[PDB]
Amino acid sequence: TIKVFTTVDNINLHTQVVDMSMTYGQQFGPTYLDGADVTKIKPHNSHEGKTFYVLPNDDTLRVEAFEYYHTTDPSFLGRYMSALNHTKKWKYPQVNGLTSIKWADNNCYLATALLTLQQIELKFNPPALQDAYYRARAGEAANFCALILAYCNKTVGELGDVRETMSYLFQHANLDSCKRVLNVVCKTCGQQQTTLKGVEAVMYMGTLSYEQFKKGVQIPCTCGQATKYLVQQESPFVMMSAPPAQYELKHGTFTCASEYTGNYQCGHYKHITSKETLYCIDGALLTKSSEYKGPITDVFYKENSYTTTIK
Ligand SMILES: Cc1ccc(OC[C@@H]2CCCN2C)cc1C(=O)N[C@H](C)c1cc(-c2cnn(C)c2)nc2ccccc12
Ligand SMILES: [Cl-]
Ligand SMILES: [Cl-]
Ligand SMILES: [Cl-]
Ligand SMILES: [Cl-]
Ligand SMILES: [Cl-]
Ligand SMILES: [Zn+2]
Ligand SMILES: [Zn+2]
Ligand SMILES: [Zn+2]
Ligand SMILES: [Zn+2]
Ligand SMILES: [Zn+2]
Repeated sequence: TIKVFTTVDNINLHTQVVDMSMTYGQQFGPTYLDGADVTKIKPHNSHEGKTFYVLPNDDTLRVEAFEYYHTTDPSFLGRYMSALNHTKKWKYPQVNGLTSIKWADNNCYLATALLTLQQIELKFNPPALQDAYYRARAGEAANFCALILAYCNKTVGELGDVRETMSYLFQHANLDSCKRVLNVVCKTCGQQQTTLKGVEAVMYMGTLSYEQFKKGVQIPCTCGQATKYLVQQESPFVMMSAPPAQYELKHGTFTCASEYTGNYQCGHYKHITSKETLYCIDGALLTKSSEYKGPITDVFYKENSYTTTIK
């Protein structure tokens, strides 16, 4: 008979006494140790005092599980623990003062998202996400990467899109303050104004240039081709996306960007960031140049309060 600690958040620890003849799953339900499914294993003696994650099976654990993760999905813990088993074996080197990921298990898109998050202002709503976000900025990003996979319903090895991953993550962040007022002008229908809030205020799909979005873009009207342009923008950042195309990035005009080379889904991501010069982060590899032209699909810009001067 050894004594262990059960938890769902690694904050509120619940003390439990176990028998070494019954498997952990027989006594606690699905039980994990550092991501490893210990349901069908029996209590060994090094397990004394260690803390185990358990699937919630009473109301106290169910409430604590939501407080930390903001989900009642019973599959979340297993998908989280399954991803953590891999991500804690990845390497997280510091590259140009940023935490990256050494290439493994098709994690190129995760590294790009991880690098981008360290350069934009964002507060996550689930304490689980915010706490691991902090530890990731400090170099320990294994837990943060596993959570990203779980929250995106993706598995280790699956092929991932950075824009899609950021969008999922943005929906779990406090972007209530973010506002985007747009104006569409049609030669016949007229002129109409719509205001966006939250995730749609900080993302646009169609062009990489924030300036071009300010000047206006050609979009079809409900009558059949108008023009939409940005009127007001109140967000700490914006994300501009377009299907991969050749694009020139100039030092000091953007924060960071996603480079995508190769076939749809089968390709590989690289990360470009603007510092004193242009830097390219490819997992553990770093290169720098003063100019850059290449296939870009996301560009991130800084923002605070913008109001247009078009009459
Ligand atoms: C790497 C990757 C993983 C997954 C993925 O999809 C997953 C699907 C998609 C829908 C929901 N999910 C389950 C996509 C890509 C991808 O290769 N992503 C790269 C940037 C990519 C994006 C787009 C695109 C996005 N929106 N639109 C209008 C066009 N077109 C591309 C054309 C050629 C080459 C790359 C393109
Ligand atoms: Cl409940
Ligand atoms: Cl209940
Ligand atoms: Cl959620
Ligand atoms: Cl890769
Ligand atoms: Cl979701
Ligand atoms: Zn309840
Ligand atoms: Zn792995
Ligand atoms: Zn969710
Ligand atoms: Zn019209
Ligand atoms: Zn890849």
